Amino acid sequence: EFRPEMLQGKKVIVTGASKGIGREMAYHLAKMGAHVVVTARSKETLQKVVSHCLELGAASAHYIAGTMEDMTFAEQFVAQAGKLMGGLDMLILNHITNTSLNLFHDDIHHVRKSMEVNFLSYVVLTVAALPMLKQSNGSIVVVSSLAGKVAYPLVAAYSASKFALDGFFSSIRKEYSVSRVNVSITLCVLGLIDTETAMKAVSGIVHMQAAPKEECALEIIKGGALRQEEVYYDSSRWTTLLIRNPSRKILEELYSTS
Amino acid sequence: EFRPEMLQGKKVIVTGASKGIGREMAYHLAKMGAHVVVTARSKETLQKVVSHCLELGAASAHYIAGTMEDMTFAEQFVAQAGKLMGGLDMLILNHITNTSLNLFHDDIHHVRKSMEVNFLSYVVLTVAALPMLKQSNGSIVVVSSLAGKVAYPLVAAYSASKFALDGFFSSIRKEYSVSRVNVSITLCVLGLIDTETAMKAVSGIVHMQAAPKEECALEIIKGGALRQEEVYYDSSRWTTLLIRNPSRKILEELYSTS
Ligand SMILES: NC(=O)c1ccc[n+]([C@@H]2O[C@H](COP(=O)([O-])OP(=O)(O)OC[C@H]3O[C@@H](n4cnc5c(N)ncnc54)[C@H](OP(=O)(O)O)[C@@H]3O)[C@@H](O)[C@H]2O)c1
Ligand SMILES: NC(=O)c1ccc[n+]([C@@H]2O[C@H](COP(=O)([O-])OP(=O)(O)OC[C@H]3O[C@@H](n4cnc5c(N)ncnc54)[C@H](OP(=O)(O)O)[C@@H]3O)[C@@H](O)[C@H]2O)c1
Ligand SMILES: CCc1nc([C@H]2CCCO2)c(C(=O)N[C@@H]2[C@@H]3C[C@@H]4C[C@H]2C[C@@](O)(C4)C3)s1
Ligand SMILES: CCc1nc([C@H]2CCCO2)c(C(=O)N[C@@H]2[C@@H]3C[C@@H]4C[C@H]2C[C@@](O)(C4)C3)s1
Repeated sequence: EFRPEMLQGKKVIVTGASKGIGREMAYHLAKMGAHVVVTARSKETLQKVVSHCLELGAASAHYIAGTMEDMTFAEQFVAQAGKLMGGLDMLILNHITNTSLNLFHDDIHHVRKSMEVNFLSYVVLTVAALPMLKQSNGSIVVVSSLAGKVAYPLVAAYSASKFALDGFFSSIRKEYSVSRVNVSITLCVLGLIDTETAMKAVSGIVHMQAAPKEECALEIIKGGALRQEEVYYDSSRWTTLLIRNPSRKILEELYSTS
Repeated sequence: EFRPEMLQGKKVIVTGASKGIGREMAYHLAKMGAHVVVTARSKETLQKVVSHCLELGAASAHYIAGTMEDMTFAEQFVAQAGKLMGGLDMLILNHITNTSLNLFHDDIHHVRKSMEVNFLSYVVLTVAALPMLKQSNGSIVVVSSLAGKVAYPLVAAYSASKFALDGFFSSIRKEYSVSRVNVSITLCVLGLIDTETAMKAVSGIVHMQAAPKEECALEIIKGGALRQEEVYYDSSRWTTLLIRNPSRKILEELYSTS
């Protein structure tokens, strides 16, 4: 029941939108006629994305350059982006810190930096965005991974940050449901996707089929527009059948009902 | 299968061992004739734990006081504990930052502090302990929560840190399966426990049956001794059945190739 018209004139933020899945989401939103504000560290790459977004038919497109390692940048970013659009309908949280497939050695540094960038910056962005999202009865879209639901070797710091996202965002979704805050939260569980980053990282190490980044970007936007609690997107139909955790839903509902 | 004799003469670190579950674990290990090193911030409270451990029959008992907000203290603590005992067989990670039941609003200070103390310091402690645990084919015991596997309101920052523990420690367990490091990792999934902190925190907010802290503590040591991947301890039989995620283990084992 998704309709591309669900996004026309909507005010959307997309993080990590200079390349990969983030860039594909900005292009999709542009084609749907949304107002977009994209962010990443590369000002030059973001300018090119914003230009193609206006070409594609966006109601408006702007960018704000900076690092999500900086919590002051994150807080101010949401305010600046909201002031540029005159509100906020959907917050798409998609950036991560650069990571590789390697065994955990003595890297507290990569663990701390992955936690600050992949998890804490998302919380700061939410807190900053929530007054406008409350006014619009908007949506928060949190891009995660299969490695955020299940254990795989070579991605320990990454997995920790992605598991932290589920814990945080699913707990506040329960709070919003009980306090009657009509701000939806969509957690996106993605399998391996064919971005230049993933294809380089995975070469000669992993032998899995990667899914198309364009289709993946559209499935995230659909999830958010339909206010779905979770989106599952993987190349395998077998993997997609096993990802759902019905016991967790019963365990949550047992507490919820009583 | 378990025998208390499995802990006799074992060299064990217990963090957050001045009260609650941590103190009860130190007491059980002491009765079992283990060597124990306890930590927490209160030197006066730890002294009383050390005294009673000797009275109970510990092979040796020592305390080191400090805050796990200090990563330098965490590193130095393991090294000092190791010297005190002449090695290390088991590392029990149990401390958390002080937490109360509250709806999340704008407390990034509590989010960051929960991630630093409940998750980051566990990693730091693990890195510092790994050479000794590798040499003794030791064990890492990670105290988590049902809120570290499932979503509940009033504990967002807390849940994120416990979910982060699962992601990190379960990913490293898969890595030890490839490098064949003989260090076991036990994640303990606990329901509400009758500790003084929890009874005061739930008062007038939540109505749930708490399980006993003495049996909780023993159940944790037993899972550590038997090198189990997960320990489940909850007052309900239904919830104990539902905490297992068999789709996750299929998804993980189906990946365990290449
Ligand atoms: N591709 C996959 O296989 C896969 C699988 C599962 C989940 N996912 C998830 O999908 C999302 C995007 O993945 P992707 O492959 O499309 O990534 P990507 O192509 O490498 O893009 C990452 C984006 O984040 C930005 N970024 C990097 N460091 C940053 C920082 N410190 N501050 C702010 N922004 C930063 C990058 O731009 P700058 O370098 O200019 O800052 C870029 O715009 C991530 O959350 C990822 O975990 C991907
Ligand atoms: N009780 C429950 O219902 C329950 C349920 C599920 C899971 N758990 C888990 O079980 C574990 C123990 O819980 P508990 O209820 O027994 O806790 P507790 O009685 O409140 O004890 C917490 C311990 O951590 C220490 N601590 C606090 N802050 C610290 C810091 N900054 N640095 C170092 N140490 C610190 C405390 O002593 P000082 O204040 O002197 O430092 C104390 O020794 C935790 O991991 C908790 O998440 C408990
Ligand atoms: C199929 C299940 C998944 N495994 C991985 C993991 C486990 C094995 C391979 O990837 C996933 C994942 O999220 N990979 C990301 C890609 C590849 C790597 C690691 C992570 C972040 C990246 O930037 C680099 C994009 S999803
Ligand atoms: C059985 C499901 C659980 N709910 C909670 C949650 C949801 C409602 C009650 O606690 C659990 C939990 O881990 N509680 C802890 C107690 C009570 C509070 C919060 C947390 C940390 C404490 O120090 C204070 C001990 S386990």
